[PDB]
Amino acid sequence: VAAFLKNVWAKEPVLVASFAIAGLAVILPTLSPYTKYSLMINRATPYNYPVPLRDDGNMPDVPSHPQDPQGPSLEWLKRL
Amino acid sequence: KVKQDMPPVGGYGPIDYKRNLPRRGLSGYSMFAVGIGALLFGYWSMMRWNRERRRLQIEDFEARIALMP
Repeated sequence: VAAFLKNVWAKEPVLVASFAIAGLAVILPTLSPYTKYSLMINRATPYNYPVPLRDDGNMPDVPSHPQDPQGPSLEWLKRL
Repeated sequence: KVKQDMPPVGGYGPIDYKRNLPRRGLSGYSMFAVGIGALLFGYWSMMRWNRERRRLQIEDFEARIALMP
């Protein structure tokens, strides 16, 4: 283990470092705290016109006037 | 007269034959430390700038979607 890695890192540093970049590149996306942010960002960019629905006879939320807060808020991106 | 053959007062001073190839001290692993450091800067700044550019992205899509009707 220690001697094996010392010897493969003595002979072929390019290949060892390559496996390091590889493995760390595999694991790190799982642990890091910032992950969810990227997803929520990517979902926060509309490409397609938001299309209204019949309001009356519904449960009130995501209200008419765009200022009325009841809908989702990306303000967390406004300051981050 | 006297003789004009060459040799002067002895020795011509000293001369240095031996090999010399010194002086590079910046290299421990610490070269990695400064390079990898530079990476660690790049990802920081670039992270920031991409966030900003996303902010601009949403703002532009807002221009369009406000236009649509």
